[PDB]
Amino acid sequence: MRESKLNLDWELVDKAREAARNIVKDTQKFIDAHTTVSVERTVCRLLGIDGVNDLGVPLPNVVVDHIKSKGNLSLGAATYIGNAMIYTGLSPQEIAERVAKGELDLTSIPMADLFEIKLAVQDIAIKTVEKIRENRRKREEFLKKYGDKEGPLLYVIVATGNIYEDVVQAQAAARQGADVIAVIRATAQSLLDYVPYGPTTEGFGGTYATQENFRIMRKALDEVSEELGRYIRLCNYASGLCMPEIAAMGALERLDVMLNDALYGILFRDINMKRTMVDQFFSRVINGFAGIIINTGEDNYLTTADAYEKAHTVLASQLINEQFALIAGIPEEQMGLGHAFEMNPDLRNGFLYELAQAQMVREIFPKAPLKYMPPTKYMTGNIFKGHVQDAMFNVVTIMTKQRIHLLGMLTEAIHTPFMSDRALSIESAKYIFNNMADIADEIYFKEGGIIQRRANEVLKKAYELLKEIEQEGLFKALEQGKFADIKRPIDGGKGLEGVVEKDPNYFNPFIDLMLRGDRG
Amino acid sequence: MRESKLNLDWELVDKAREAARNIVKDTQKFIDAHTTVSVERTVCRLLGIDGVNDLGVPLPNVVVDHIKSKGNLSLGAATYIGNAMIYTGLSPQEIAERVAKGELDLTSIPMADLFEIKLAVQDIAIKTVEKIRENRRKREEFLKKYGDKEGPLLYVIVATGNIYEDVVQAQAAARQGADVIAVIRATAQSLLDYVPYGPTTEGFGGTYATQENFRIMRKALDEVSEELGRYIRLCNYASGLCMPEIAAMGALERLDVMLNDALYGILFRDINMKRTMVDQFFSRVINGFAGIIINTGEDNYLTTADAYEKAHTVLASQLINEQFALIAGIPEEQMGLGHAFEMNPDLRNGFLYELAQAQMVREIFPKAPLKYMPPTKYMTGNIFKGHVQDAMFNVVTIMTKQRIHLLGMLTEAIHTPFMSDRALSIESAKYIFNNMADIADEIYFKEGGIIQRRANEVLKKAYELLKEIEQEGLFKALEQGKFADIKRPIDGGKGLEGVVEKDPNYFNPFIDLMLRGDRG
Amino acid sequence: KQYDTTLDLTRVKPYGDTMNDGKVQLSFTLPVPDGAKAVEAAKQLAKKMGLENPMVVYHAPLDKNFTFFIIYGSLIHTVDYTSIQVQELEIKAMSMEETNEYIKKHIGRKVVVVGATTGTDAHTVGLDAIMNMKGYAGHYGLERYEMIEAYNLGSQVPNEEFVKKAIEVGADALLVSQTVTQKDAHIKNLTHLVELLEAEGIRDKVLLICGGPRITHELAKELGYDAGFGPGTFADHVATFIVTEMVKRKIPGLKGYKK
Amino acid sequence: KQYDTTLDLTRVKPYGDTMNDGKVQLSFTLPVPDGAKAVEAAKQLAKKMGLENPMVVYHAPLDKNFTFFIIYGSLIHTVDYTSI
Ligand code: B12
Ligand SMILES: Cc1ncc(COP(=O)(O)O)c(/C=N/CCSC[C@H](N)C(=O)O)c1O
Ligand SMILES: C[C@H]1O[C@@H](n2cnc3c(N)ncnc32)[C@H](O)[C@@H]1O
Repeated sequence: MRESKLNLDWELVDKAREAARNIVKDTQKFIDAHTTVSVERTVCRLLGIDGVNDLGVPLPNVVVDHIKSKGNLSLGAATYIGNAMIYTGLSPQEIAERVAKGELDLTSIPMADLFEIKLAVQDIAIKTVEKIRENRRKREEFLKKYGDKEGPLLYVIVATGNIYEDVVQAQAAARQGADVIAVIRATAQSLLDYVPYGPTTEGFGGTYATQENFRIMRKALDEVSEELGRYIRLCNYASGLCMPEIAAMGALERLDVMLNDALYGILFRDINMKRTMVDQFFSRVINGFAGIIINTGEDNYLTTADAYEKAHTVLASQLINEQFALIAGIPEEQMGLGHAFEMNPDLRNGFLYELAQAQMVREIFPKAPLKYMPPTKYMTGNIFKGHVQDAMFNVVTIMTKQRIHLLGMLTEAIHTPFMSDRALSIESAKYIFNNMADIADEIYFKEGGIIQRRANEVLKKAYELLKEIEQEGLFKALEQGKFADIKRPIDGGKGLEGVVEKDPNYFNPFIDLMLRGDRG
Repeated sequence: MRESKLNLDWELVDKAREAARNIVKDTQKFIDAHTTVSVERTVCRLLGIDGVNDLGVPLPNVVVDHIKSKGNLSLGAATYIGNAMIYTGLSPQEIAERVAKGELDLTSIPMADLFEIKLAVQDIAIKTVEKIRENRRKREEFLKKYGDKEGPLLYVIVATGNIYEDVVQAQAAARQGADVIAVIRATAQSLLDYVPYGPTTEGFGGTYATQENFRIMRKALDEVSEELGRYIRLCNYASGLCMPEIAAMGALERLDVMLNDALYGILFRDINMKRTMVDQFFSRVINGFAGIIINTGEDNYLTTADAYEKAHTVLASQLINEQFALIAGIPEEQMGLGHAFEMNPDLRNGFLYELAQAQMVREIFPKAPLKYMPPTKYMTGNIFKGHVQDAMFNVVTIMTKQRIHLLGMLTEAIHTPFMSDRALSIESAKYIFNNMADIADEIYFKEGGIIQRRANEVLKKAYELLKEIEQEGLFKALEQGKFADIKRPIDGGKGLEGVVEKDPNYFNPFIDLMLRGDRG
Repeated sequence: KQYDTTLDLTRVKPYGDTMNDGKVQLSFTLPVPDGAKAVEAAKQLAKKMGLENPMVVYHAPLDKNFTFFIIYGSLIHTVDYTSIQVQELEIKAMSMEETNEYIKKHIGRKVVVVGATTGTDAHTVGLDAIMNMKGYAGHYGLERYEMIEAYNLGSQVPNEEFVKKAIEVGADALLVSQTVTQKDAHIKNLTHLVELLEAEGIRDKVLLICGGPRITHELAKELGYDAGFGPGTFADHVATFIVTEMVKRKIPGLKGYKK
Repeated sequence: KQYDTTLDLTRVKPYGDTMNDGKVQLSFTLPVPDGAKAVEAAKQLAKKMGLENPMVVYHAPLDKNFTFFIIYGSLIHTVDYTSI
């Protein structure tokens, strides 16, 4: 029988897992029969189309807009791109340039037999798949050469808004004990319907997620890894109206982690749920093939709801996300399900409750590289008590073996970190992780104590919520505001105009390649 | 039942306790056959003699010096005082005043029958003993009225040097949350061979231990405790050349806590060993009768030695101090044996070793109000990491159930605490004690783990050290520098001239009254 | 000591452990490599700041060209606590029933409030605390007020949408949520909103309230807003200020008075 | 945000997130009761200490007559690193 410290009810965990599986079946029934414009633009990007036109709009945008307005986008961009390839005989990028300049019209060319179009596109599809596979191989080779950590991976964020100062401070933090570098994205990029072009020296609240920024930061981190002798990871966010596009860009530029969750988009950016689900399927397929670790965002639920009353919502969401990822083909080793140390610091025995919850999460998902994130809601202007709270956060991280550790900052409630705040956070985390290096294997828990009872209570509540959500359906459950206590209409939000219905002859070469190449 | 979290070897603990008992018996053989001038001065003070002469010399000093120079102090100051009382009919204070003025000569008075002298002296000894018992009853009544705490007691220090500023700071700290206030003593008073008279307005590094200062501090703390609705304890230091006198003054003024340890003086102050032992016996008798909690200074060993190598030394010292206290009549509930959290922060698994040692100490002394003290050796100017280290120290305190808790400050290595530093320390201690309140009842330890093996190792090393000390003798071992890597010779140090040998007709009523009082 | 002094409220200076020692703490990074020159530069900077006789208690290198310092020192400057003119944010709040009675007695009609987190900002926790009828730490929001019709437009609201909705619903006061000053886009967004309202000509007919975790009344008045609210604000303060200001300056409002 | 973003060794000033922002931190106690007037006094003291737009992030009572402050703000002053 599975080993546990909380004497968990494993039959209840199995029932909760089955309920989440059936929820995902019901939701995937719809996702299979639809696609969005971002998926088509991602297909265009994968086929080799890139660059910008005179007005500054990317060429994938131009091609997809042309196909949508003049023709039938339910056939997919691959059909028309391949047909133009047969007709003119050029490469997809040249066709996109011709369309942008106005010298060609894809929807007026006679349509060839679909079999020939598939044969025309297959070669470029295979080339792109092989490029992504070679990137995965290179990442594995780096990790094998330098060796991999056994304890938590320190995780810092750089957000100055200038790509080059981001490079400088990312190298500075990597030279310190940082293991994963995340470049928080510019505010109001999730709302855009296009991915900018080129490197950006400007940004409010963060940096724009562009392919050239990815390349620059990857080069910088590779150099620093050669210097330090250990591998420094690169992280970005695949949220927004262009989720699969950023997923593909990261897969091509060899990012090692990626924040891929649709519920965050729906609940905190007000994007339509159908759009986000259909984007999320393809982006997770790409991330699973590329070897990227997908990080979910259940930490954000607690900043809106109550952490003690609505703790089971995080577990239910984690099980649903696990099942989504499994359907997309992602293995457990790439499922960085996230939770946070987010109770009231004035709650008696709050540490025992957080410890019980973290251990329960560590026990239900034994293989996952679970992510633990700092306290944010109850952080005040006292930098010293904030340092103490972060110390307790690290204590819980080391006592219950969390794989990824998002370092909290001395001055969360004030501003984005300075250099010195990050240095102090890294130093404290290293101290606590060295002193209690082997406390997880020593401390056990009283049978029938506060910790075991808390864990079983949260598990039972999560199972009941999962049964409820299964009865209604995921979209209805979101409508009634059960996650984060945010009610979202089914047909509201941004981007519902980008959703389209698949034709009976819809063609997307990459799904089969990325789902069967990884399996055989 | 002897229930243990560390699977201790109770037979080994019993053998170590027996070895400590035998060592203390051997040492006591010598103590019972000698008395010091400080003991005679304490007897004179307890009879009623107090004040100063024209030259500022305290009156007890003048009286004892007179009997020593002109008469034979081996009989005891009580014999001469009683003889003078019978001959002249004056009270002890008037007799001492006459002796100081030169109008009377104790040695010129013919010696009367010892029976009448004993009766006359006991007439006043009974009154003084009754007053001390009244103070004990008063302390218990305050504790019952306000109710007693269940968690650790916060312990802070005030070192302004002026009594009134000390009162202000102590009241402010008690309002902030301190449960015990200790007024650090003026530097270089332990070498002094008298106790000043009256209040002191200036001192270097602390405040003098005088009866008037005790009275003023007690008044201030009583008022603040009535204001706050809980009891604020008062602590002060007895060790020195005038140890028994300060012990008696604290007993008269209703001090709740008192640091009473001979080995500290012997090692870190170069006071002769015989003098300190003889002083300590009577001072501990007085403290035990008065109901004062006596603390021991095993923290000081680690600052001059290595914590990992020399923990058995601390445990053996604690067992010897326990046996000394037991022979002095102090019950287990008044034996505040001390230890410190002084391991290297760069040591891997250091927290596990600290936890194992703390739990072993908590287990070998199940009834003592143990004292846990902060890290001081490995502090620096990084106040933030200092705060983190203090937080870990508090974590250990709460997880092992240490009764008294000497708060550490983030500015330990820089200066004496500001008001804001004390406020921050108290706030952190409160937070950690509230969050992890019932963690002691929950977390167990893995059988055979690191913690259990560390505890057993330290226990066996302490047993071997105690066997060595039993074979050699306490004085020789002190000469060999076994306890703090400091070698003090037997016949060296300050105060050897004050030691005396008891005459066969030596008389001291207070010893009998205070030893037989507790037995009803 | 011979020349120690007592407290003087006209010359208050910091308090480390004595009444007028004036000891201060400060930390900062310097873009220079560690060494004795870095310590001397930090000491000279501290002396120029005002801290006479500084003492660097800590210094370590964050990078090859950056050092982080901690300094304690005795200050020279003194502030006069008796003549301080404070800021204009002093306000006390009436109860909900008192607010309803005041609105009924003086204005005679319901007060309409429109609130949003305009711009690209996404946070809505503070504005939901102020507006949402659930309340915040026991203080019920504006929506609950019987004589107040409060609309919650959410976040990421463009300024044009905000002004258009305010005109459509006949708003008497508008509320704007922002964040700490280290966010520098809040100033530009607030200025743009004020310019939009001035162009529309509705500025004089409505009140303007801007708040956030570190917005202040002085900045709000500098921008041109009618008030500014920071941490610790509750719905009763806002309701009291709106009603009192509306009666004092007799805001006509847009209720049934579309542009 | 600052006009100058390139390091000059004749005018080195504190560093926050950008080169010349000059962000500093400082904590102190004041013998005045906690309140709005105390916050204004702390701000005025910091401003005369040489900090532009000081921003009190914390303020708490230690006793009935003492308040503890934490302040952040840019620094006007610059020091020549070459001439030292
Ligand atoms: C919750 C939170 C979030 C949530 C919000 C969820 C939601 N739907 O509302 C989410 C996940 C969206 C989030 C995201 C981000 N956030 Co945020 N977040 C926080 C957090 C933890 C709490 C803020 C909060 O609302 N506090 C609770 C409320 C009740 O307090 P309040 O704001 O003070 O409100 C009171 C008063 O100010 C006043 N009041 C407030 N508004 C108003 C308005 C009026 C008119 C009036 C009269 C009064 C008033 O009354 C209220 C009740 O007393 C803080 C950290 C912290 N501990 O402060 C960071 C924080 C505010 N966020 C920050 C940032 C940078 C972001 C991002 C923009 C970064 C990015 N990715 O680009 C993102 C993206 C969001 C975006 N697009 O704008 C920074 C801002 C610092 C700065 N730069 O100046 C902070 C400080 C964290 C940090 N240091 O890194 N965040
Ligand atoms: C799941 C997921 N996916 C994508 C994004 C990117 O966001 P976006 O680019 O789409 O706008 C996020 C962002 N989370 C920001 C929280 S940080 C606030 C915190 N309380 C603090 O104190 O700092 C995310 O969680
Ligand atoms: C923005 C990135 O950092 C995380 N993020 C930043 N700080 C916090 C916090 N204290 N609590 C929760 N999430 C946070 C997000 O989950 C994402 O990974």
